[PDB]
Formats: sequence, structure tokens, C-alpha cells
Amino acid sequence: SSKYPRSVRRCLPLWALTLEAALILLFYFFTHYDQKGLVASYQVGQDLTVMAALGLGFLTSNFRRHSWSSVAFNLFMLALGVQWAILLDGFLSQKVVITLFSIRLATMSAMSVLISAGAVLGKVNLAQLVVMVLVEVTALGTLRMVISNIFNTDYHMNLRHFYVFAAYFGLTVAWCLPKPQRATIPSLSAMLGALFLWMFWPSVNSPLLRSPIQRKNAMFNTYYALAVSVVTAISGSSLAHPQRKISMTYVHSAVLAGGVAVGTSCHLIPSPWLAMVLGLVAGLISIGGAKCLPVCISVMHSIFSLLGLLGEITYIVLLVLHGFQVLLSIGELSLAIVIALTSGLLTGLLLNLKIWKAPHVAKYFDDQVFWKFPHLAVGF
Amino acid sequence: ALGIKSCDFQAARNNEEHHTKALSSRRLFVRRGQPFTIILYFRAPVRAFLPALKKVALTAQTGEQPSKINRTQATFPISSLGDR
Amino acid sequence: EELQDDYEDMMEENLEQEEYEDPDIPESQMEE
Amino acid sequence: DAATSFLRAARSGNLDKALDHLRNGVDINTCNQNGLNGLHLASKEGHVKMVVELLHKEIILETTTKKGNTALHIAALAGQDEVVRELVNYGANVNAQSQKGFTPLYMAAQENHLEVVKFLLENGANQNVATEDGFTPLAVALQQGHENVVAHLINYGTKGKVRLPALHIAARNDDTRTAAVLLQNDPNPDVLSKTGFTPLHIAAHYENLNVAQLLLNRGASVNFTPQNGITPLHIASRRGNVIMVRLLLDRGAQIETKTKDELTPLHCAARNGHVRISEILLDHGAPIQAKTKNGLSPIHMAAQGDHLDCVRLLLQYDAEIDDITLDHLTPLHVAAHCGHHRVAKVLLDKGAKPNSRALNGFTPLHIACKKNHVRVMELLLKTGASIDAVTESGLTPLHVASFMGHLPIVKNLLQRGASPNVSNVKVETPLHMAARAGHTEVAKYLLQNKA
Ligand SMILES: CC(C)CCC[C@@H](C)[C@H]1CC[C@H]2[C@@H]3CC=C4C[C@@H](O)CC[C@]4(C)[C@H]3CC[C@]12C
Repeated sequence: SSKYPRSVRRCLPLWALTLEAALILLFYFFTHYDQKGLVASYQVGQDLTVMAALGLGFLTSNFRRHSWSSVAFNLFMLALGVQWAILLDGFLSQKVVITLFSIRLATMSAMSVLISAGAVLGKVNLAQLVVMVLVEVTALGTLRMVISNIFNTDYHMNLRHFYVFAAYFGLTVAWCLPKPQRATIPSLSAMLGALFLWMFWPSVNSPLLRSPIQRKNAMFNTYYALAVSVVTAISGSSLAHPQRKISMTYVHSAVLAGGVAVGTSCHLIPSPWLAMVLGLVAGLISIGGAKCLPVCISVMHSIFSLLGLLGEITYIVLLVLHGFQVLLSIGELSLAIVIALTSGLLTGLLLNLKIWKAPHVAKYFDDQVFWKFPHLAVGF
Repeated sequence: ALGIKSCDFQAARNNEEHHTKALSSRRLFVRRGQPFTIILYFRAPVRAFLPALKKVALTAQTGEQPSKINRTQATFPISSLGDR
Repeated sequence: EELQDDYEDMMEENLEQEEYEDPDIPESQMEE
Repeated sequence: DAATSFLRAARSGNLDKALDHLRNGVDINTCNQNGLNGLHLASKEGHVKMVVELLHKEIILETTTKKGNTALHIAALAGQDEVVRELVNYGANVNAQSQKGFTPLYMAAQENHLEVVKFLLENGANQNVATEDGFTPLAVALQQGHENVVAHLINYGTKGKVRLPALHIAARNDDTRTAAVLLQNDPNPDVLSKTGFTPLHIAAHYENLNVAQLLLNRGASVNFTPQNGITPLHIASRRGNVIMVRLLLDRGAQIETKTKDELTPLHCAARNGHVRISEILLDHGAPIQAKTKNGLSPIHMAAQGDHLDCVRLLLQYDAEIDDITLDHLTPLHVAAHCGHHRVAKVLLDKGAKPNSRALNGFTPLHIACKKNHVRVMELLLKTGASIDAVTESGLTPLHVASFMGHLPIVKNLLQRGASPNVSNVKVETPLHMAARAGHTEVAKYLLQNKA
């Protein structure tokens, strides 16, 4: 088939405008409005927004000729995902009352999709990413509602599983795609994104904590675990590389190792030494995954999935201290992984449809497929 | 409506083209890798050529136990997109 | 493979211009 | 409805439906509202068989779209390698320019189509042709970050067309369809390669009778002599292509044409031992006594190649058995030099003089003894060759053999009654030569004899 991209002049605008019109109509029909800590509560959601846009958009900008698409497509996906998540958490957890807390939770739902998209960025166009956003937000909401119905937990509190759900969903969608690199300046921009993610990840580890002391302890644990993980990741990178040099690409994701490791249990860790130990173990596991997983597509997504699983395991280990609860939590994790993989299969089969006008496999990771550039021959 | 009346293998012409005319003028002797011509005769006039072409395939077999893995059996359609 | 003969150098080597020339009439003088 | 359906079939690659439409009477040069004919759509979608069939049905190859794009432009932008190769094989202009000045190489370079870029460069695409904005393929490749395309464009530079012309390629494969399309487009059957050879030369080399007949019927020169002087008849005679030789002779090929080294087609036939070709050329009037720059007649060439039956046929056609080169070498001298005792037997049985003298006085016996050719030696001594003949320097065959250290030759010469006490111009016996060359065994057999 032709390696020259098909015109999306009718598909993409119609798709995006119809989506926006439908969202506006649903907001009109189903959403409704409504102090001292107004700015303080706004800042947590703002920090999540800063992470979702800047850190996640630039973290994947490391590709040589795909930085524009990474950043701008992440922005588009965030804008769509927050609106759709507001509507979906409204529908599955009751009209929809819009508060800053609801915007914060919808932002978390959007960041789940934004994390998943890193495994597929450079291999899809904007319409495929729209489909991925819609289906993944719906699947995450369905998983949370199922957990709320079965295990009698709160719908909003079930959003803790979003690391492991995002990792396995992204891996599955990437596995379904057809089968197919760095530059210095995009690497520095990706480092900017990784630094913002690393700096504000304590805001990821406590949006859903109502109590102040729980937020305090979780934030402290995330901060110290992230510091330890940064040191371990930078130092051990030379071991897990053929040329014995530090890999910037490895550092960009392995900095977040401790934050993911303590993500679901930072509120239950009682002393900073335990969080520091967990950050160290996360860094060592990151070294091992970098050195061993490529032997057995995105390796960084693979070690992210392993680290999310490890965070769930350490939550299981800690939850006993603070065996039927073990069985219930293992069933919860297994259900989360099963739903993530199944919805990832469905999303990948939907993405493989011809009508999406997906880029040719010879044109992966290239901004010229989607973006205007000067002095190019256009059309036939 | 796609019944076959007869098939002419054109042994004389093909044997002349395939340098086997000394062998026979009645039996079809052909050499591999080079095309030969046959004429298929239908009992009734063929109304629509393209659906009829979609309806017909050819099979060549050699030996007592022909199979694809032995390359002793090949099934191919009648189309201009065939591998010559 | 199967397309090297489409190039001018390979065709030149295939046509063997040296085979149409009188190479030499060697004597190999016994003395020196 | 019919033209639109034909264009849809061309887009989808439905060759059967498109061929049915063309049989019905649809104009093959019809195009859509964008100016894309069936060839353009097939080149876009990479349908190689459809492209080939439409070229065979006489579609205008250089038809441009409303944007000035030829089929090669569209195949290069779409990255259809096989379509690009096929279009170039049928005579697509690799340096064609659209309305905005884009070339196929520019389109391939901007789309990071490395294989298309390399193929176009090998086919003479000029990378210096700029667009109306002044951009080159290198410039757009640099702007888009296509590092491999940039590297290949720099490394190629201005080397030029290293592929053969398309008609030479067609003649090499005996492909009459592509040659017919090419000659319909370009009516010159004598297109020159960089080496100076016509497609008729290639057809004669491979004995491609069909394309040779087509080229000759379209006005190819049967007598095209390049600078080296190698006509197609020379090539066909050298390669042993009997049917090509007959065809070329029937179309007016000259029998007496000489190459740069004054080789006739009979020289080439005799050099490689082609008896039937030599007989055909002789029956057409080829001079059997023609000489090269070194004075070699065809019997010399046949003796040089150990071509016994060619020597027999030349002798039957009244070739001079004692013809000499500029070094006064007879065919018997050549047969002795190369060790061909069968050729020597045929020559001696037909009356060749066994004691012919070369420039330095060497007989065939001297040359056989020099090169350790014992069978030629016994054959010559069996047919009255002088065992005591001397050269201008007074060298006997025993002298030569002792200097070269050929023990069997020395043994046979002394057993047949050669005196070991002969002397050179300087008083130097065979024992002197053996001592000087340090041949201990030859000297020992000499001393055990009467030396
Ligand atoms: C519903 C059951 C009981 C009976 C239905 C059978 C009828 C509808 C089917 C069975 C076999 C069919 C026929 C099979 C073959 C041909 C040849 C084709 O070139 C024209 C149509 C024709 C002639 C078909 C017409 C429809 C047909 C007669």
C-alpha cells in the first residue's frame, strides 16, 4: 500500500468536532455547578494538571522526529480525557456535580490514559488516540465500579489501581499494533518533563486522601522514596547498559520508580526509612528490568508494569500489618489486571481498523505524517 | 450456467512451442516454466464474464499421492493477477 | 542477485572486451 | 460509468475488471477530476501487474496530473519501489519536473524512501535540480532529518547513471514487450551505453533472437562498430551463437570487419573452437588468411586453443599450414608452445614442416623441449624433426632441456641419440647449462652419459 499518509482533512475535524459537540450537549443535560481552603484544594488538582500536561507530554518527546506529536497529542488527549472522565465518573457513581475534587479525579483518570499512550505514541494518529482515550477512560471507570460493587469500596477510592491498570492497558494496546532514535535536544526536553513528574509525584500519591495526617505521611514517604530511587537509577544505569554509560532514556522513567513503588501504600508506611528501603528496592528492580527484560515493545513500559505489580505486592505485605484480606486484595488486583488486559485487547483490535487511516509501519515516529512542514510536495 | 462442454489442450501448437513436437501431436508435452495454451468450451453462453471467472479455479496434480507440501499439487485461480 | 547484470560495470565484465584483442605473442627469451 | 469503474478497478488493483473495461472500449487515457489516469492510481497503490499491463496496452507514460505529477512522481512519493523500478524499466523520465518543480528524487528524499532514492540515483537522477523555492533533495532531506537519505545523497554525489539503459536491460532478458514499449516511446534502437555498446550487442551476446529481430526490424545497425571495433557479428561468433550469427549475416552483417586489434569474426570463432560458426563464416566469404596486428591467422588461434576440429575444418578450407606470425611462428610452433600434441599431430599429418624456424631460430622441437612437452617432442621426432637442429645462438634441443631442467626430455633425447657434447656460440655444453641453472639430476644424467 501507499506509504504516503492518506488525507485526514475529513476524518479528524469531523471526529473531533462531533466529540466536542456531544460533550457539550452531555454537560448541558447532566452537569451542574457547586471557601477557606479553595486555593489549597485547587493546588492539588493544578499539580496533577501540570504533571499530566508537561511531564507526560514532554517525557515521551525524546524521539528524534516525534517530539511535536508527543507533546501536542498528549495535550489533546488530556483535554478530551478530563471532560469524558467528568461525565463518566458522574454517570457511574450516582446529576453530575462539578467540583474541584471532581476535576482532580477526572485529571487522574486522564493521566492513566496518558501513561498508557506512551507505549503506543509514534505508531498511531490522533483519531486512534481519541478512541484509546474514550475506551480506556470507560474501562477504568467500569473497573472501579465493579470493585465498588464487589468489594464494597468507594468508587473514587478505587482509582488507586491506576498505575497497574495504565501500565498493562498500554502494554496490551502496543502489543496489538503492527510491528515497525533519540536526539540531544528532545532528550533535554524529556528530562524537563521527567523532572516535573518526579517533583510533583507526591501530589499523585495523595489526591484521594481526605485526612491531613495521611496526606502528610504519604507525601513525606513519596518524597524520600523518590529521592532514593533517583540516586539508585542514576548510579545503576551504567550496570544495565552494554557500553557502561548512563542512559538518559532509562533515567527519564527510572526516576519515578520509588514513587510507583510506594504509590498505593505511602499512607500506611509509618517511618521514612521503610519508604526509603522501598525506593531503593524499586531502583534495584528497575536496574534488573532494564538489564533483563529486553532479553525476554517499550522496555520502560515493561518495567513500569513490573513496578506497579511490585507496589501492589508491597501494599499486600503492609496491609496485613496495619488471611482473608490477602485473598480479597489478590482478587482485586487480579480483576484489575484482567480487565486492563481485556480492554487493551479490545482497544487494539479497534485501533487496527482500516478507517482510522493509521500511519504506515515504515512511517512510525515521524512528525511529517501528522504535521505541516515547508518545501514539501503535497498530494498527487 | 458454467457447465463445461470440452477442453482443447492444443497439443500440436503447444508441442511446437515447447520443442516436444517430435514426441507427439496429440498428447500434450510441455516444458516447465513456459506458458501453454488451452481452450475451455462451455455448454451454454457465458453471460457475465467476471463472476464466472471468480467462480472457476484450476488444480494440477502429479503422482499417486499429490500434496501441497510435496509440491505435487497446486490450486490456482484463472486471473490476470496470477504469479506467472 | 538476479539484478547485477543491469549495471554497466557488470555488463562490461560480462561482455569481456579483452577476449576480442590479440593479447601477446610470448617468447620468454632463454638468455638474460 | 465505464471510465469511472475502470479508474476504480485501477485504484483497487482489479486487473480482470480493468481489462474487461478496456476490452469493452474504455479509453485507457481517461483520468479523474484530479487528472489521475489508471497508471497514476496503480502507481499510487503499488499494483505492479496493473502498471505493467497498462504500459503494455499503450498508456501515455509521461502523462501529468493537474499538479504536474507523472506516474513516477506518484510512485516515488508513495514509496512504491517495485512500481518505480518497473516505470524506469519502461522509460519513465527520472528527471521529470512537476509544476512546482519537484522531481521524483525530491519526492523520495522528502518521504525518507531510501531504496527509491538509491534506485533513482543509479538511474541518472540529478540531485542538483532545484524546485521553484530553490530547495534540493539534499536540502529537504536535511530539513526533515532523514539522515540515511542525506548520507546516501552526499556519498553518491554526481557519479551518474550506473545502471544500463532500459533497452539494454530489455535486450538482456529477451523481453520483447518492454523493448516494444521503449521503442514506441524512444525510436532509437541504437541507444549507447557508457561502454559504447548497443542493445543489439547485448542481444547477440545472450543469443536473444526475439529482441534482436525486433531491434533489427526497428532500424538497428547490424554493422554498428564502436571504438573498440566489436560488431555484433564479432560477439555472436565469439560466443558460439550459431543462430545469431546466421540472423546477423542474413540482415547484412559484414564478414571482413576488423576489431581494434584487427580480429575478424572468423578469428573470434576459431579462437573459441566454434566449428559450425567458422564454416558458416567461410561459406559467406570470410578470408581464411586474415591476420591480426601480430600476424595471427585463424589457424593460429585454433591451435592456441587446442581446438582440434576447428584446425581440421580450417585445413580443409585451404588454410595455409605454414603461415607465420610476425615472430615467424607457424601453427606447429603454437601447438608446441601450448603443449597441444593433438593439434601437432593433425598439422604434421597434413604436411606442416617439422623444422620451421622462428625469429631466433627456434624449431618446434626446441619450443617443445623448453616447455617440457614430451608428447609434442615424441610426435615431432616421430615425423622427421631434427634432433640436432641449432638456433641462431647454437642451442640444441638438449641444450634447452638441460637449461630448463626437464629430466624426461633430457632422458628421451639422450636415449634417441643426441650428443651431449654439442656447444653453443660460446663454448658451452648442455652440462654447462645444467651447472649454471643448478639442475643436479639433469647434470647427473648428463655425466652418467658421455658428457
Ligand atoms: C428452499 C428449498 C426447499 C428449495 C430452493 C432451491 C432453489 C431456490 C435453488 C436450489 C438450486 C438453485 C440453482 C442452482 C444453480 C443454478 C445455476 C446458475 O447459473 C443460475 C441459478 C441456478 C439455476 C440456481 C437457481 C436457484 C436454485 C434452483
